Amino acid sequence: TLNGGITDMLTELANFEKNVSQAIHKYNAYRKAASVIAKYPHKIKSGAEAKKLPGVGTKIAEKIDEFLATGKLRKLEKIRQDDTSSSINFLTRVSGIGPSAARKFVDEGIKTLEDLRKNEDKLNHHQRIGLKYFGDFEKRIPREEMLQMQDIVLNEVKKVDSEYIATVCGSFRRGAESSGDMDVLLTHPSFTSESTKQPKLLHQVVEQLQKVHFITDTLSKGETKFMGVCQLPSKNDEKEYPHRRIDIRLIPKDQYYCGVLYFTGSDIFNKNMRAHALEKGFTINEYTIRPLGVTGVAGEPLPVDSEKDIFDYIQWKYREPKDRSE
DNA sequence: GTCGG
DNA sequence: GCTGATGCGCA
DNA sequence: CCGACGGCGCATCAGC
Ligand SMILES: [Cl-]
Ligand SMILES: [Cl-]
Ligand SMILES: [Mg+2]
Ligand SMILES: [Mg+2]
Ligand SMILES: [Mg+2]
Ligand code: NA
Ligand code: NA
Repeated sequence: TLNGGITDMLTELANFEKNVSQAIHKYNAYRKAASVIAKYPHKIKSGAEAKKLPGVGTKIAEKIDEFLATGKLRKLEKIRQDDTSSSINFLTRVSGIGPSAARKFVDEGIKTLEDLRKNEDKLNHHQRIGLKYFGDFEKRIPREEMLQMQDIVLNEVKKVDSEYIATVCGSFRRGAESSGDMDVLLTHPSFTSESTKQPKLLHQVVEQLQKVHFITDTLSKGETKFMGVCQLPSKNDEKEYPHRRIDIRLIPKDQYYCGVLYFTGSDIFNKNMRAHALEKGFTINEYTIRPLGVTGVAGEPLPVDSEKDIFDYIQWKYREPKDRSE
Protein backbone atom coordinates (compact mmCIF):
# COMPACT_ATOMS: atom_id res chain seq x y z
CA THR A 1 0.00 0.00 0.00
CA LEU A 2 1.41 3.37 -1.18
CA ASN A 3 1.49 5.70 1.87
CA GLY A 4 0.43 3.12 4.45
CA GLY A 5 3.11 4.14 6.92
CA ILE A 6 1.76 7.68 7.13
CA THR A 7 -1.91 6.74 7.16
CA ASP A 8 -1.50 4.00 9.77
CA MET A 9 0.31 6.70 11.79
CA LEU A 10 -2.47 9.23 11.39
CA THR A 11 -5.18 6.65 12.01
CA GLU A 12 -3.51 5.50 15.22
CA LEU A 13 -3.30 9.09 16.37
CA ALA A 14 -6.94 9.78 15.57
CA ASN A 15 -7.96 6.78 17.61
CA PHE A 16 -5.83 8.21 20.44
CA GLU A 17 -7.56 11.56 20.45
CA LYS A 18 -11.06 10.08 20.23
CA ASN A 19 -10.68 7.20 22.63
CA VAL A 20 -8.17 8.62 25.12
CA SER A 21 -8.00 12.44 24.82
CA GLN A 22 -11.72 12.68 23.99
CA ALA A 23 -10.71 15.31 21.45
CA ILE A 24 -13.29 14.46 18.78
CA HIS A 25 -12.17 17.29 16.49
CA LYS A 26 -8.54 16.30 16.42
CA TYR A 27 -9.97 12.83 15.73
CA ASN A 28 -11.73 14.04 12.58
CA ALA A 29 -8.76 16.19 11.61
CA TYR A 30 -6.42 13.17 11.67
CA ARG A 31 -9.08 11.18 9.82
CA LYS A 32 -9.42 13.80 7.14
CA ALA A 33 -5.69 13.96 6.59
CA ALA A 34 -5.44 10.19 6.48
CA SER A 35 -8.12 9.92 3.78
CA VAL A 36 -6.70 12.63 1.53
CA ILE A 37 -3.19 11.19 1.89
CA ALA A 38 -4.33 7.64 1.20
CA LYS A 39 -5.91 9.08 -1.95
CA TYR A 40 -2.66 10.91 -2.96
CA PRO A 41 -1.14 9.06 -5.91
CA HIS A 42 2.53 9.79 -5.22
CA LYS A 43 4.73 8.47 -2.45
CA ILE A 44 5.13 11.38 -0.05
CA LYS A 45 8.76 12.37 0.37
CA SER A 46 8.43 15.30 2.77
CA GLY A 47 6.09 17.04 5.16
CA ALA A 48 6.00 20.18 3.03
CA GLU A 49 4.65 18.20 0.10
CA ALA A 50 1.85 16.68 2.21
CA LYS A 51 1.07 20.16 3.58
CA LYS A 52 -0.20 21.17 0.11
CA LEU A 53 -3.03 18.74 0.56
CA PRO A 54 -6.19 20.09 2.12
CA GLY A 55 -6.45 19.20 5.78
CA VAL A 56 -2.76 18.61 6.28
CA GLY A 57 -1.38 21.43 8.43
CA THR A 58 1.87 22.37 10.03
CA LYS A 59 1.70 19.76 12.77
CA ILE A 60 0.80 16.73 10.66
CA ALA A 61 3.69 17.72 8.36
CA GLU A 62 6.18 17.75 11.21
CA LYS A 63 4.87 14.31 12.08
CA ILE A 64 5.26 13.13 8.50
CA ASP A 65 8.80 14.55 8.48
CA GLU A 66 9.64 12.61 11.59
CA PHE A 67 8.17 9.38 10.35
CA LEU A 68 9.86 9.64 6.95
CA ALA A 69 13.22 10.27 8.66
CA THR A 70 13.03 7.52 11.29
CA GLY A 71 10.23 5.09 10.39
CA LYS A 72 8.39 5.94 13.59
CA LEU A 73 6.90 8.75 15.65
CA ARG A 74 8.06 9.37 19.23
CA LYS A 75 4.61 10.67 20.31
CA LEU A 76 3.08 7.30 19.37
CA GLU A 77 5.85 5.36 21.15
CA LYS A 78 5.02 7.21 24.38
CA ILE A 79 1.35 6.40 23.88
CA ARG A 80 2.08 2.75 23.17
CA GLN A 81 3.99 2.67 26.46
CA ASP A 82 1.25 4.00 28.70
CA ASP A 83 -0.80 1.14 30.23
CA THR A 84 -3.51 3.58 31.26
CA SER A 85 -3.94 5.07 27.76
CA SER A 86 -3.57 1.62 26.34
CA SER A 87 -6.20 0.10 28.60
CA ILE A 88 -8.63 2.91 27.72
CA ASN A 89 -8.11 2.50 24.02
CA PHE A 90 -8.57 -1.22 24.47
CA LEU A 91 -11.89 -1.09 26.33
CA THR A 92 -13.41 1.13 23.61
CA ARG A 93 -13.09 -1.86 21.35
CA VAL A 94 -16.00 -3.43 23.19
CA SER A 95 -19.27 -2.62 21.48
CA GLY A 96 -21.07 -0.16 23.74
CA ILE A 97 -18.05 0.93 25.70
CA GLY A 98 -17.08 4.31 24.30
CA PRO A 99 -14.55 6.86 25.63
CA SER A 100 -16.40 7.84 28.86
CA ALA A 101 -17.11 4.35 30.08
CA ALA A 102 -13.71 3.01 29.05
CA ARG A 103 -12.15 5.79 31.11
CA LYS A 104 -14.45 5.27 34.14
CA PHE A 105 -13.75 1.52 34.19
CA VAL A 106 -10.01 2.18 34.10
CA ASP A 107 -10.34 4.80 36.84
CA GLU A 108 -11.81 2.06 39.03
CA GLY A 109 -9.09 -0.41 38.04
CA ILE A 110 -10.84 -2.32 35.25
CA LYS A 111 -7.98 -2.57 32.76
CA THR A 112 -8.14 -6.01 31.15
CA LEU A 113 -10.49 -8.40 29.45
CA GLU A 114 -10.37 -10.72 32.49
CA ASP A 115 -11.46 -7.72 34.68
CA LEU A 116 -14.51 -7.07 32.52
CA ARG A 117 -15.66 -10.69 32.69
CA LYS A 118 -15.45 -10.49 36.44
CA ASN A 119 -17.55 -7.30 36.53
CA GLU A 120 -20.37 -8.11 34.11
CA ASP A 121 -22.70 -6.55 36.70
CA LYS A 122 -21.25 -3.12 35.96
CA LEU A 123 -22.15 -3.45 32.26
CA ASN A 124 -25.40 -2.54 30.59
CA HIS A 125 -26.96 -4.96 28.07
CA HIS A 126 -25.17 -3.60 25.02
CA GLN A 127 -21.80 -3.71 26.74
CA ARG A 128 -22.62 -7.12 28.15
CA ILE A 129 -23.24 -8.40 24.58
CA GLY A 130 -20.23 -6.53 23.19
CA LEU A 131 -18.11 -8.37 25.76
CA LYS A 132 -19.68 -11.76 25.19
CA TYR A 133 -18.85 -11.70 21.46
CA PHE A 134 -15.80 -9.47 21.83
CA GLY A 135 -13.55 -11.83 19.89
CA ASP A 136 -16.15 -12.55 17.22
CA PHE A 137 -16.73 -8.84 16.65
CA GLU A 138 -13.05 -8.31 16.14
CA LYS A 139 -13.02 -10.53 13.06
CA ARG A 140 -13.85 -9.42 9.53
CA ILE A 141 -16.44 -11.17 7.41
CA PRO A 142 -15.38 -12.65 4.11
CA ARG A 143 -17.48 -11.64 1.15
CA GLU A 144 -18.47 -15.30 0.56
CA GLU A 145 -20.22 -15.33 3.99
CA MET A 146 -21.72 -11.88 3.42
CA LEU A 147 -23.30 -13.43 0.32
CA GLN A 148 -24.78 -16.20 2.49
CA MET A 149 -26.04 -13.71 5.03
CA GLN A 150 -27.61 -11.61 2.26
CA ASP A 151 -29.29 -14.61 0.80
CA ILE A 152 -30.70 -15.44 4.24
CA VAL A 153 -31.94 -11.90 4.95
CA LEU A 154 -33.53 -11.26 1.57
CA ASN A 155 -35.17 -14.69 1.69
CA GLU A 156 -36.86 -14.01 5.03
CA VAL A 157 -37.77 -10.46 4.17
CA LYS A 158 -39.55 -11.70 1.05
CA LYS A 159 -41.30 -14.29 3.22
CA VAL A 160 -42.83 -11.64 5.55
CA ASP A 161 -44.06 -9.54 2.60
CA SER A 162 -42.83 -9.55 -1.00
CA GLU A 163 -43.18 -5.74 -1.22
CA TYR A 164 -40.31 -5.16 1.18
CA ILE A 165 -37.02 -4.38 -0.52
CA ALA A 166 -33.79 -5.11 1.35
CA THR A 167 -30.42 -3.88 0.16
CA VAL A 168 -27.11 -4.79 1.70
CA CYS A 169 -25.20 -1.53 1.90
CA GLY A 170 -21.90 -0.55 3.63
CA SER A 171 -18.54 -1.94 2.50
CA PHE A 172 -20.36 -4.89 1.01
CA ARG A 173 -22.07 -2.61 -1.50
CA ARG A 174 -18.69 -0.99 -2.22
CA GLY A 175 -17.40 -4.41 -3.29
CA ALA A 176 -15.15 -5.08 -0.31
CA GLU A 177 -13.61 -8.55 -0.13
CA SER A 178 -14.30 -8.46 3.57
CA SER A 179 -16.71 -6.43 5.74
CA GLY A 180 -16.75 -5.44 9.38
CA ASP A 181 -20.47 -6.06 9.74
CA MET A 182 -23.71 -6.36 7.77
CA ASP A 183 -25.77 -3.25 6.96
CA VAL A 184 -29.22 -3.71 5.55
CA LEU A 185 -31.39 -0.96 4.22
CA LEU A 186 -35.07 -1.70 4.31
CA THR A 187 -38.02 -0.20 2.41
CA HIS A 188 -41.74 -0.96 2.31
CA PRO A 189 -44.48 0.93 0.25
CA SER A 190 -46.57 1.50 3.38
CA PHE A 191 -43.73 3.63 4.85
CA THR A 192 -43.14 6.98 3.17
CA SER A 193 -42.41 10.59 4.10
CA GLU A 194 -46.12 11.28 3.59
CA SER A 195 -46.83 8.77 6.32
CA THR A 196 -46.91 5.60 8.35
CA LYS A 197 -50.35 4.37 9.33
CA GLN A 198 -48.93 0.79 9.11
CA PRO A 199 -47.47 -0.63 12.33
CA LYS A 200 -44.38 -2.72 13.08
CA LEU A 201 -42.77 -2.79 9.64
CA LEU A 202 -39.25 -3.14 11.04
CA HIS A 203 -40.46 -5.31 13.90
CA GLN A 204 -42.09 -7.90 11.67
CA VAL A 205 -38.72 -8.40 9.89
CA VAL A 206 -36.55 -8.55 13.02
CA GLU A 207 -39.02 -11.01 14.61
CA GLN A 208 -38.92 -13.29 11.58
CA LEU A 209 -35.10 -13.28 11.55
CA GLN A 210 -35.19 -14.29 15.21
CA LYS A 211 -37.80 -16.89 14.44
CA VAL A 212 -35.26 -18.57 12.11
CA HIS A 213 -32.41 -18.09 14.58
CA PHE A 214 -30.52 -15.77 12.23
CA ILE A 215 -30.70 -12.88 14.69
CA THR A 216 -29.49 -14.07 18.07
CA ASP A 217 -29.28 -10.86 20.14
CA THR A 218 -30.58 -7.30 20.09
CA LEU A 219 -28.33 -4.34 21.08
CA SER A 220 -30.79 -1.57 20.44
CA LYS A 221 -34.06 -1.34 18.56
CA GLY A 222 -36.54 1.36 17.59
CA GLU A 223 -39.18 2.00 14.95
CA THR A 224 -36.60 2.59 12.19
CA LYS A 225 -33.23 1.25 13.38
CA PHE A 226 -32.17 -2.13 14.62
CA MET A 227 -28.67 -2.88 15.87
CA GLY A 228 -27.96 -6.47 16.82
CA VAL A 229 -26.30 -9.81 16.33
CA CYS A 230 -26.63 -12.67 13.86
CA GLN A 231 -25.00 -15.96 12.99
CA LEU A 232 -24.83 -18.12 9.89
CA PRO A 233 -26.02 -21.70 10.49
CA SER A 234 -23.07 -24.14 10.71
CA LYS A 235 -22.92 -27.79 9.64
CA ASN A 236 -22.64 -30.85 11.80
CA ASP A 237 -19.26 -31.18 13.53
CA GLU A 238 -17.80 -28.04 11.97
CA LYS A 239 -17.23 -25.35 14.59
CA GLU A 240 -19.63 -22.43 14.56
CA TYR A 241 -19.33 -19.30 12.44
CA PRO A 242 -18.52 -16.28 14.50
CA HIS A 243 -21.42 -14.09 15.55
CA ARG A 244 -21.65 -10.85 13.60
CA ARG A 245 -22.98 -7.36 14.10
CA ILE A 246 -25.98 -6.49 11.95
CA ASP A 247 -27.63 -3.16 11.44
CA ILE A 248 -30.98 -2.77 9.79
CA ARG A 249 -32.32 0.61 8.91
CA LEU A 250 -35.89 1.23 7.68
CA ILE A 251 -36.04 4.25 5.35
CA PRO A 252 -39.13 5.80 3.73
CA LYS A 253 -39.43 4.26 0.29
CA ASP A 254 -39.64 7.67 -1.37
CA GLN A 255 -36.24 8.60 0.16
CA TYR A 256 -34.47 5.44 -0.86
CA TYR A 257 -31.61 7.09 -2.79
CA CYS A 258 -30.52 9.44 -0.01
CA GLY A 259 -30.79 6.53 2.42
CA VAL A 260 -28.75 4.17 0.24
CA LEU A 261 -26.23 6.87 -0.32
CA TYR A 262 -25.91 7.32 3.44
CA PHE A 263 -25.78 3.63 4.23
CA THR A 264 -23.22 2.90 1.47
CA GLY A 265 -20.62 5.24 2.93
CA SER A 266 -17.75 5.20 3.60
CA ASP A 267 -18.13 7.32 6.71
CA ILE A 268 -15.31 9.62 5.62
CA PHE A 269 -16.83 9.83 2.11
CA ASN A 270 -20.19 10.72 3.59
CA LYS A 271 -18.72 13.36 5.79
CA ASN A 272 -16.74 14.87 2.90
CA MET A 273 -19.79 14.79 0.60
CA ARG A 274 -21.93 16.44 3.21
CA ALA A 275 -19.17 18.98 3.96
CA HIS A 276 -19.01 19.70 0.20
CA ALA A 277 -22.75 20.04 -0.18
CA LEU A 278 -22.53 22.81 2.41
CA GLU A 279 -19.85 24.78 0.51
CA LYS A 280 -22.38 24.59 -2.38
CA GLY A 281 -25.34 25.63 -0.18
CA PHE A 282 -27.12 22.30 0.50
CA THR A 283 -27.50 19.96 3.45
CA ILE A 284 -27.64 16.20 2.94
CA ASN A 285 -28.84 13.64 5.44
CA GLU A 286 -30.08 10.09 4.86
CA TYR A 287 -33.55 11.38 4.13
CA THR A 288 -33.16 14.45 1.91
CA ILE A 289 -31.01 16.94 0.19
CA ARG A 290 -32.27 20.46 0.95
CA PRO A 291 -30.98 23.91 0.01
CA LEU A 292 -29.74 26.21 2.82
CA GLY A 293 -31.66 29.23 4.03
CA VAL A 294 -29.61 32.38 4.66
CA THR A 295 -31.12 32.39 8.16
CA GLY A 296 -29.22 29.05 8.62
CA VAL A 297 -32.37 26.89 8.38
CA ALA A 298 -32.79 24.39 5.53
CA GLY A 299 -35.54 24.77 2.96
CA GLU A 300 -37.53 22.13 1.11
CA PRO A 301 -36.38 18.68 -0.09
CA LEU A 302 -35.30 18.74 -3.76
CA PRO A 303 -36.59 15.90 -5.94
CA VAL A 304 -34.21 12.95 -6.35
CA ASP A 305 -34.70 10.00 -8.73
CA SER A 306 -31.19 8.48 -8.48
CA GLU A 307 -28.04 8.52 -6.35
CA LYS A 308 -26.54 10.28 -9.37
CA ASP A 309 -28.99 13.12 -8.85
CA ILE A 310 -27.56 13.92 -5.40
CA PHE A 311 -24.01 14.23 -6.73
CA ASP A 312 -25.32 16.43 -9.59
CA TYR A 313 -26.83 19.03 -7.24
CA ILE A 314 -23.42 19.53 -5.59
CA GLN A 315 -21.64 19.24 -8.92
CA TRP A 316 -19.58 16.11 -8.32
CA LYS A 317 -18.74 13.48 -10.85
CA TYR A 318 -20.88 10.51 -9.88
CA ARG A 319 -18.71 8.05 -7.99
CA GLU A 320 -19.58 4.35 -8.01
CA PRO A 321 -19.73 2.63 -4.59
CA LYS A 322 -16.34 0.88 -5.09
CA ASP A 323 -14.75 4.33 -5.44
CA ARG A 324 -16.37 5.55 -2.24
CA SER A 325 -13.95 3.51 -0.11
CA GLU A 326 -10.64 4.60 1.43
C1' DG B 1 -5.59 19.94 14.21
C1' DT B 2 -6.88 22.60 10.34
C1' DC B 3 -8.76 26.28 7.71
C1' DG B 4 -11.34 30.23 7.52
C1' DG B 5 -14.25 33.86 9.41
C1' DG C 1 -44.63 11.82 30.70
C1' DC C 2 -41.76 15.84 28.54
C1' DT C 3 -37.31 18.49 26.55
C1' DG C 4 -32.41 18.60 26.33
C1' DA C 5 -27.85 16.79 27.14
C1' DT C 6 -24.95 13.14 26.85
C1' DG C 7 -23.15 8.62 25.51
C1' DC C 8 -22.47 5.24 21.97
C1' DG C 9 -23.71 3.77 17.83
C1' DC C 10 -23.98 3.99 12.03
C1' DA C 11 -22.41 5.49 7.26
C1' DC D 1 -6.22 34.23 15.96
C1' DC D 2 -10.32 32.35 18.44
C1' DG D 3 -13.67 28.86 17.20
C1' DA D 4 -16.72 25.94 13.63
C1' DC D 5 -16.15 21.38 11.84
C1' DG D 6 -22.10 15.83 8.68
C1' DG D 7 -26.03 14.23 10.46
C1' DC D 8 -28.89 11.44 13.12
C1' DG D 9 -31.18 6.88 15.70
C1' DC D 10 -31.48 4.70 20.19
C1' DA D 11 -30.64 4.44 25.36
C1' DT D 12 -30.36 6.82 29.49
C1' DC D 13 -30.22 10.34 32.97
C1' DA D 14 -31.35 15.51 34.83
C1' DG D 15 -34.51 18.64 35.73
C1' DC D 16 -38.81 19.75 35.36
CL1 LIG E 1 -34.05 9.90 -2.15
CL1 LIG F 1 -35.00 15.53 6.49
MG1 LIG G 1 -17.88 0.82 10.29
MG1 LIG H 1 -20.60 -2.03 7.79
MG1 LIG I 1 -22.86 -1.21 10.47
NA1 NA J 1 -2.73 22.02 3.91
NA1 NA K 1 -16.77 0.92 21.48
